[PDB]
Amino acid sequence: SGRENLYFQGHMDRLITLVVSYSIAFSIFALATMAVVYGKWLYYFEIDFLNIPDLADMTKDEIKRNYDVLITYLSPFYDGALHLPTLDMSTNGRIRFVDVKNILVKIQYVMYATIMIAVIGGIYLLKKKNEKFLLHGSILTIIFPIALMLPIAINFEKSFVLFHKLLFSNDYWVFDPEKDPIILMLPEEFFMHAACAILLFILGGSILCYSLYRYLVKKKRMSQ
Ligand SMILES: CCCCCCCC/C=C\CCCCCCCC(=O)OC[C@H](O)CO
Ligand SMILES: CCCCCCCC/C=C\CCCCCCCC(=O)OC[C@H](O)CO
Ligand SMILES: CCCCCCCC/C=C\CCCCCCCC(=O)OC[C@H](O)CO
Ligand SMILES: CCCCCCCC/C=C\CCCCCCCC(=O)OC[C@H](O)CO
Repeated sequence: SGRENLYFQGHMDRLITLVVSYSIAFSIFALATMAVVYGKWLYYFEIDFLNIPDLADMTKDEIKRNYDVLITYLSPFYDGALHLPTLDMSTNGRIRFVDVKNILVKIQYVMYATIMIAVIGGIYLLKKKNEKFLLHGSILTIIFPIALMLPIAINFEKSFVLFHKLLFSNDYWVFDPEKDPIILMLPEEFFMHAACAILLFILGGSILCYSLYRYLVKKKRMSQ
């Protein structure tokens, strides 16, 4: 009965490596996203770099406290509404930031799931002297954030319509600086730089996981 019982098991660890490697890819993507979204140093740098005080007709102290309040609001543990210290906000502006908050709690929710599956299924594979999930995952974390960008290559303007309508509850509403002046201290350059910082953290994440794959496999070879 052994023949038929390892044809099954070999295809099992092959699948488990797949689920674990994809779980590591998303876990690193979500961790990097959370580090940049809730990190303050990048935006604090953009204040002087992009001259946000003159962009928004605000002082630096006002920009930072309004930003600090926004990031506190986007945490999944703050149940209160968004109250900017010195800025007005329209009904559609509050709707937009609840949309932004909702994807973050969605990403974190799935992140906690993938982290557990990656570490639980990962030690099951390490107990079996199998390390390729640290290698398969390593390349998969580089490939995950970019597979989300693939629709851009088919149609640039059109597939940004798809992202916008999957995330946001108001199709047609745009930020009016008179009614939602926080838009003037969130320039487009900050969001692109933030996306680059996410991939930077993702790239660094795959390196350490690849380094772990090679640390494990060299010890495994120096044993046999
Ligand atoms: C040695 C094996 C490691 C096992 C032990 C560590 C396992 C956790 C793994 C990564 C850290 C993830 C921590 C959870 C990140 C919280 C998500 C988050 O930061 O959101 C909260 C808030 O919005 C922002 O301040
Ligand atoms: C997209 C790449 C990921 C970037 C990582 C995020 C880092 C930003 C930090 C906190 C969120 C700030 C609140 C988000 C503000 C959204 C404003 C908006 O809705 O877009 C502008 C609108 O299209 C014009 O009218
Ligand atoms: C290498 C790229 C890595 C991909 C990383 C993508 C992560 C997206 C997931 C959550 C973002 C949550 C915050 C959503 C903020 C979007 C607001 C926005 O994009 O508006 C900017 C606009 O272009 C000017 O105003
Ligand atoms: C079992 C597989 C082990 C694989 C080993 C690779 C682990 C990758 C760890 C970090 C890279 C992601 C970069 C994210 C930078 C730190 C993320 C973080 O934990 O901070 C969250 C933030 O502080 C919330 O407020």
